[PDB]
Amino acid sequence: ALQQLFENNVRWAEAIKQEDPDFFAKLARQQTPEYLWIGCSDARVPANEIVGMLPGDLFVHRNVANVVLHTDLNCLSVIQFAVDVLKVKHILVTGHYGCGGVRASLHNDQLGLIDGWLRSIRDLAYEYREHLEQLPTEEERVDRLCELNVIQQVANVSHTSIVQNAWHRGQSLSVHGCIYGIKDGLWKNLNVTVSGLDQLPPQYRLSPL
Ligand SMILES: [Zn+2]
Repeated sequence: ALQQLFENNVRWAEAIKQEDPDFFAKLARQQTPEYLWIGCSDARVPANEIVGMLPGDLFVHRNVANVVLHTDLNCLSVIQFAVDVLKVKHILVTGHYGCGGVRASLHNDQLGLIDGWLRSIRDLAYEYREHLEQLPTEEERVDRLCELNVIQQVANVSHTSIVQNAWHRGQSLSVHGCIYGIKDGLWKNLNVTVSGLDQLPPQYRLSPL
């Protein structure tokens, strides 16, 4: 039944209105998050809770294994809305350890549609086959690939014309790579932050319009 969810909602809404009766009314007027979160759909990685944000703070995209593709208008439209319309200052690319999407990309079972979605991670596993091979346990290979994935996705976001054109017009915008431990609740910085055009390889730089 959906009863408990409806009941949780009515209790939550009422609790907030008791502490601040204008809470939702004020929020509903203007959307002004400083952050966009790009993360995995995994139920164990809820964005707001992990970084203690409130409704209104965090624009969110979640997909399988937090993949960013330059032909995917789903993720790209979230980025473009965030960057062009909301003018978020930060894009938080957050992958996590023990990601099943990353895991699936390391094995050879077919999962259907998802197989094509995860292609780019599978590409990552192949380019780093040497590195990954020198790690003993599958858990280690998976977790390293989770990190490699995040670092790659940070690159992918920063290479978009969406993000470059924000920089061209002097908009302040940083793309961060973080990784969440589902084993310990800790959200960790991979320290791969990109905040300007000068940090991009020449081959990915696009001229202003
Ligand atoms: Zn995941």
